[PDB]
Amino acid sequence: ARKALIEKAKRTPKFKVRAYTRCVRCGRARSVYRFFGLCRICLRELAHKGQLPGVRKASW
Amino acid sequence: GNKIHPIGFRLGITRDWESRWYAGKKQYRHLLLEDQRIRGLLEKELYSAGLARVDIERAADNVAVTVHVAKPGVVIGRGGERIRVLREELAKLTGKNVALNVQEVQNPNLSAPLVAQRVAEQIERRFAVRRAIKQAVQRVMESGAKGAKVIVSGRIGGAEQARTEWAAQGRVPLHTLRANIDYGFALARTTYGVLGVKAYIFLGEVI
Amino acid sequence: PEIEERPKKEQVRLKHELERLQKYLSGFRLLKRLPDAIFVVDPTKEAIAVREARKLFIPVIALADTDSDPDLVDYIIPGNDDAIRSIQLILSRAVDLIIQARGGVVEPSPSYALVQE
RNA sequence: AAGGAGGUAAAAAUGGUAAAAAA
RNA sequence: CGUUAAGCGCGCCGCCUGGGGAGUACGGCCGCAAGGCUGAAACUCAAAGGAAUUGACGGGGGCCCGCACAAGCGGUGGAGCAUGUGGUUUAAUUCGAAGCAACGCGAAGAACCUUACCAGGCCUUGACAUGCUAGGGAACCCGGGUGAAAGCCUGGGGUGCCCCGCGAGGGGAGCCCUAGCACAGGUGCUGCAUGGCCGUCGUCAGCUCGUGCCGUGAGGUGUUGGGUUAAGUCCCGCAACGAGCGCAACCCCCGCCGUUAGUUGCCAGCGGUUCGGCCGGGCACUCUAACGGGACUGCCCGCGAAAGCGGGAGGAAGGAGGGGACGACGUCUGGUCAGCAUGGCCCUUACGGCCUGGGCGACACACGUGCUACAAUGCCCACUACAAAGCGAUGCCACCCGGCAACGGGGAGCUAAUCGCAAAAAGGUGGGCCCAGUUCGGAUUGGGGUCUGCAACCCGACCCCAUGAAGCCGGAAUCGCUAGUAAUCGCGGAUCAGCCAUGC
Repeated sequence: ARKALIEKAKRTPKFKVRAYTRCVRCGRARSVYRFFGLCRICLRELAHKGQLPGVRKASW
Repeated sequence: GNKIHPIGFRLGITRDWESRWYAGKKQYRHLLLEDQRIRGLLEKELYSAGLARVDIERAADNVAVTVHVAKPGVVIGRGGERIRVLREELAKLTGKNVALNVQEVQNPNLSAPLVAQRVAEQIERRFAVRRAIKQAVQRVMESGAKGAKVIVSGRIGGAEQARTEWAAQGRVPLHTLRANIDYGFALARTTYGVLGVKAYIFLGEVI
Repeated sequence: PEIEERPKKEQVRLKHELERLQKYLSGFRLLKRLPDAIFVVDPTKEAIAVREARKLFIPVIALADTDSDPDLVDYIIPGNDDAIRSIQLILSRAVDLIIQARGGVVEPSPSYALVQE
């Protein structure tokens, strides 16, 4: 399932330990860099497309 | 293979952020959340006149949007009864002070997003791919540009083999910086598939 | 003042190319329009030259030694090309001849040193 | 040797992949 | 091809007339035979061809480069443990990726969640949005039965607003209920229908434009030739002269200097001191983090026609200074419909949805990446040392205390260059072991403890004390690495209740 899953956590159930992050610009939990509330592919699509402040195509 | 966004590499002094506002560490998320939502529902509505850039500023209620349209004419509406509803909803789903500002760019055949917009939309209306698109690169270098390239990838005419038909005219120095390039990809949707329209346009040195 | 401005190696290569056009287009930097006829030395090499001229309908004067065909040329000169003194006589004469059409008669000077040494 | 060339030398344990078909 | 004509002309002979049928049938002459000479047709296809151009290709070769080899230092295979994997198996052990280009890879935190897999309970105009018909409820605050939980049957409250009211009433809206409907939804198939996005050949040096010339032309040329470089980098040649994307350069980190600037640093320079930057003071020095300059074979000498090479210096900086992002034209129907969108095919009270359980961790083996090791250049306990970077608000958590500890109770400061994570470790400085399945190595093993979390059986990390296997330095083979690189040693962040992180 997918659609119902985002709704599952979107409404906080019983135990604190049943929440799991969600890429609200793609829709998944795997590798969602919680800082941004974005998955990794959603992350890169945002930063790349210039729609993300503070970043930098880092070159350190 | 890749190419990488010239953009996601032009963020030196050649591409200043689309969204300019500082954020708190915690805050960051919800801010960008509402932000991307703004651009989002804006996209569906204020497309009508070519939505290129979407300049964003935020200080503290400072929700300043500098919508680079293409021609704000039949889009602000008579007396601003259309700018009205949009700023309205903007306020409806932004718990702060909204702004509109229809800053269209002087010239059409510049800033590749709207270039590729018309481009893909020609195929969206089934039209001649190579003919009218070669006419598009044409129009670019017929405006005063320095290098235009339009890659169009996908199911042309159906026929299994999704070619990547490509045209160009004028220098496109993608490894350079000062030179400055504008990149824009339109998301072309054939009634029978999704082909990707993409465009680079060159400008010049010194700047 | 493109001196202190712009990188140094940039200057360097520009100096190289400088002497590209300098060395290679030394005399030629005023050769404007169609140059009437040719003149040209040992008719073979300068018949890659005479080739291009022959196409341009630019009458061929040139100077010839034993090996190279004459007929491709319209105004042919037979004689030696080997030694400096050949073209010394012939050219110097020719030069204060075109300047006989002019004026000056300046002392016939060049060669002579390198003519044998 | 710089080359093109005319005569005499060396040089491969293995295999079957079909095909209607796109620009 | 060209005085040995395939050139210009003349004499004569044989011979040609689509490929295939076929030099075959029949017939005639021929031969000991094998066979020959002669020499057709029906039928059948619309092509068979000659050269010459481009490029892929090649179990041809020549040149070129590279940890390819050599040359050295440490390793995988050998044993135990970790994770990934085949296979194996179960009710389910959920899919994806496959020579290099999959195998500590999606997975950057699978107990239930996650979750797509199974057995079972159950809902289904659906956990989600969208609108209509006809009906009722105001929204909405609580509670009882039941049950593993979702779900299920009821009970207390309840009566905000528009119009017309000191009266009665209905209709209308957010607002929930039920039938019906239009519908949602499906991590079901299809990456051989696709976008996008990575791979990869490969930082390999490659792909071409312009006028001119050569070629009937396709096209070649430029780009094939030599020295040289990391380089299609540069020079020389040269029927070409150049020009663009590639390489480089403009971008960042790192090394030298400067100017702004001084709550980091400091007697460096002064006063005092609880002598501990601790109290005033100061910007010198570190630092911080900004704006430039500085290196180009520029100088000097010997060689080469130059491109370059040798030697020396000036300088923090030599001949591309070290690194990083940077990755063409193109191939490969690579990888991905299980991140997303997505053309189509498809189940629609079931392939949809919830819940509780169970698996993703299973075991007769096999395999890649890995941690530890097998020991005295070592193991062990004590004292002192120098790190850099990245963190921390309902989090960082110094402090006393209880506990040998795991951690717990009271408790400071902290939107941080000022507070804490935090002890860097190896180094060094003392004492123990005395060459041994050893104070080695802890693999595994039992009786107990701490912590998170509803919950720690499957299936959590961590503590204790008793257990203490294999392992004597690994055959075929095979990997890494050219400078602060290898080898060794510690440190943080990501996501995360926790943690299987020996991973990155």
